[PDB]
Amino acid sequence: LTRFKSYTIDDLRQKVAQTFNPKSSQQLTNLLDSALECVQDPNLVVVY
Amino acid sequence: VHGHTAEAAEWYVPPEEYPKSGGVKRYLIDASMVPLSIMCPSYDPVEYTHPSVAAQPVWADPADPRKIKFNVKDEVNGKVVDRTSCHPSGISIDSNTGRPINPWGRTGMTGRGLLGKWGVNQAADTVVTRWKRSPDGSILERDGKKVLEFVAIQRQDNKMWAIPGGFVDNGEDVALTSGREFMEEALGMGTSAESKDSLAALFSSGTIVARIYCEDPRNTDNAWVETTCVNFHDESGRHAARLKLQGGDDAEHARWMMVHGGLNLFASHRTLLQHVTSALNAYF
Amino acid sequence: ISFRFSLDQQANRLNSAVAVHGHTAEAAEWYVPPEEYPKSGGVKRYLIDASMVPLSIMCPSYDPVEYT
Ligand SMILES: Nc1ncnc2c1ncn2[C@@H]1O[C@H](COP(=O)(O)OP(=O)(O)OC[C@H]2O[C@@H](O)[C@H](O)[C@@H]2O)[C@@H](O)[C@H]1O
Ligand SMILES: [Mg+2]
Ligand SMILES: [Mg+2]
Ligand SMILES: [Mg+2]
Repeated sequence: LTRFKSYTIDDLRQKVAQTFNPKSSQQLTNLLDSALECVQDPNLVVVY
Repeated sequence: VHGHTAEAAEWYVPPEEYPKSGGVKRYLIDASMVPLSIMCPSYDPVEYTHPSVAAQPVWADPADPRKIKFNVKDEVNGKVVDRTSCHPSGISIDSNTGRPINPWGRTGMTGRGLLGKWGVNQAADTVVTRWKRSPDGSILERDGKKVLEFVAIQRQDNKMWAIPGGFVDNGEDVALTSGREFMEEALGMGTSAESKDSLAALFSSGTIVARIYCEDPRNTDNAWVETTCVNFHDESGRHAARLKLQGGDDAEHARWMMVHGGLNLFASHRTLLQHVTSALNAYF
Repeated sequence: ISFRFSLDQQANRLNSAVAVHGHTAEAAEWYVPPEEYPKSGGVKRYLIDASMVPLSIMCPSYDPVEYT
């Protein structure tokens, strides 16, 4: 869709560092890689 | 705004535990002592070779580095090898033992290790790309640029994702090497008569993206991997839709993935993704 | 959908088909005519292979017929 075309890596990284506060680069990297690893199959995630 | 913040001088430092070495630890060094342009008088690296490389297989060089001509194409067992680097200064050889020295900086470990060949391990990488399209058919666009999908395999060594590619065979060119690595690792052929013809029509157009030193953990001071990246772009997407991905040989699972700036891959493959999104003018 | 697809379509080379097909040559497809000449009443010309077609190849056993 048109509204999601401004979605970026860095606002998602600021969202993960907003809600989790990992206090490390590697833990934020592992949580961002886990959150991008969950959404890799498009059939398996249904967003309501 | 930030202050005295340096965006540069981020040299690659390998981890001190070597992979699959059984707890063998290399010499821990700082990032300023990584390149050989810096002095580092207290740098005492260890010398380690793997016991699979010490049993002398068919894909490995012998254990004496004497009478081996580097920076030129050499004939080993009647087979052509490249044996040259992409460095501008070139590969240097230590005259005390005959072993070469890596021009891209010291890694804190000597010998060959898990790498079979002395000097430059020449690798070829296969990046097969298609456009990320909708179910309606429109190409997906993020941040004012188009969005690419690429085939990624999962390695059996480190249990994490990488691009398809591998080391060069003796007596073979890079177009045979990248095609055999994409057939064995990504496609799983070996270990169709129309899908193979569509795969040959996909493989008929291949452009060289980059030729860069790998940031691998397996690189020692006398053995280092330099690779060449071949891109196979399907602009129509009809050839990429007929490829059935199945993991084989040195790969566990192979699937399509979306390229982005926060990718977590093996070694320096994000630089190759930045080069192929610079070449095909896509999102990064 | 046609306007969106039209704006989507408006927007060191190497060949690696050796490793998939094998020893397959895309070139050397020289034209060979059929041995029956058209409207000749059953007159047959000399049958030759595709490698003996050009005159850069030698072909010592090539004995063509002469027909007007
Ligand atoms: N020069 C070599 N060095 C080490 N191992 C080798 C070599 N040549 C053959 N081998 C053996 O063959 C296998 C290598 O598989 P490849 O597909 O050739 O390479 P792979 O390790 O799967 O991929 C390496 C890829 O990672 C990147 O660093 C680099 O770009 C390269 O393309 C290993 O099991 C190893 O035992
Ligand atoms: Mg291999
Ligand atoms: Mg492999
Ligand atoms: Mg392999």
